[PDB]
Amino acid sequence: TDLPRLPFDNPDIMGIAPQMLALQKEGPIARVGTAGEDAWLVTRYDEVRTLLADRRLRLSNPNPQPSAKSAARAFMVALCAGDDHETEPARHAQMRSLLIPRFSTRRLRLMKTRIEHHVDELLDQLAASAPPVDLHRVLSFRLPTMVVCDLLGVPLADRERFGQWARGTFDQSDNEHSANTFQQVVDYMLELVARKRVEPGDDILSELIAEKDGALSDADIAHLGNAVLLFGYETTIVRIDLGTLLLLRNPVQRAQLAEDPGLAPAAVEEILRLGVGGKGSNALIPRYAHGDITVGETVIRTGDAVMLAIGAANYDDRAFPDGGLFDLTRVRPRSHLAFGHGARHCIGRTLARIELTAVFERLFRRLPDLRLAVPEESLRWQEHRITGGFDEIPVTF
Ligand code: HEM
Ligand SMILES: CC1(C)C[C@H]2C=C(C(=O)O)[C@@H]3COC(=O)[C@]4(CO4)[C@]23C1
Repeated sequence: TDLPRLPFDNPDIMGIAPQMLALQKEGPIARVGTAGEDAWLVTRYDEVRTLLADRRLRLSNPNPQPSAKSAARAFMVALCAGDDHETEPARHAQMRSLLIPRFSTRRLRLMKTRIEHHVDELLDQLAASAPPVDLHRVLSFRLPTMVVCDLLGVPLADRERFGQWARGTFDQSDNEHSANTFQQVVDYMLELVARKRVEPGDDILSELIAEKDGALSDADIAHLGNAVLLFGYETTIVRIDLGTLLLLRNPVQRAQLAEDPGLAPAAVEEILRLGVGGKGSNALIPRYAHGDITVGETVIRTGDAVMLAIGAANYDDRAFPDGGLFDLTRVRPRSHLAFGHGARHCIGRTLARIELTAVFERLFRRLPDLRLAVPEESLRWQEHRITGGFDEIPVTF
């Protein structure tokens, strides 16, 4: 008997930690230690998907004496309207009601066109530079920040101002830096709201200002803009990096995609399913039980913490034959869990898919000899950030 402790070591730079796969082989649910409270860890696809759809399991903490959290985690939960268990139902319902129509088919069609042209231009710059080049800085970082500038209706140079604010806000290692960064996000968004009130455009805050005949306060609208800014680019950057690394590891699939860019949607779904970095602490969706829930032969009690391992579930052989293999020829693959499921299903997931498809339609056709210029083992996943990620991806081509 040895209680497992999150996070688990991963000897590889990607994939699932061996001890989490070991727990998965034993059963769907295990009690584990963490850096804070003990929690139930759920690692199999069926059970993770069932529990993400169970409304007894919520982001908000119902406990009378809640455990302490990093400033990074507190900001994240607040931005998700989960900081008060008594008001989370109405506040989270309103959050989703106000954000979902900001990603209409009209907006996504226009943005798809601009995204495709932007990747062409980014790759043209990449192709003309002398290697070695940091693919993360010149491609992975630039497309999603471009997209967020578009959603917010601000000049593209603004991304040089806000480009590290998701990383700083979600720095679990430095509470002072987290709060100082979040204050900069807040000041920026409040400036942005005040400008949009006299100079609206075709963008998200303008639409929120017009909403319900202007019934929302500037703080309400800035709060929603902060969620788009801090959730809307950093995780996409990370997926472009992991997708590139994954395709570099599988030359046969890479060659298939270069030959037929019609495989890019299939490649994108495989990248999302398998794209897990380092110790993979960001591939856990945290919850608290607001009522008792049975999972197999285990009772989750009201108040317990639960870690739903979407990364481990996406590797589950029970749901994906040869779950550890990158295969863009899978016939009717199950829907992966990388955008979550149920009440808090990723609001940006169709836009994120459009970005990832535009990149991987083009990347290896435009740069056929692209490859890492450093060993994989030199690539360092940033464990202290909620959103993880690599800081650089040196390439040659
Ligand atoms: C590939 C990139 C992305 C990934 C892997 C991702 C992943 C996720 C996941 C797993 C959740 C569920 C959180 C939970 O269940 O507690 C979530 C929620 C969310 N995502 Fe995404 N996301 C991505 C891109 C985006 C983009 C581009 C946007 C907007 C522009 C966005 C906006 C949101 C918001 C607002 C939520 C909160 C939903 C809620 O709590 O109701 N995300 N995302
Ligand atoms: C709102 C989020 C940014 C989306 C989710 C994806 C993430 C990621 O890919 O890094 C974040 C990691 O931390 C979490 O709690 C998550 C898993 O829910 C995320 C919160």
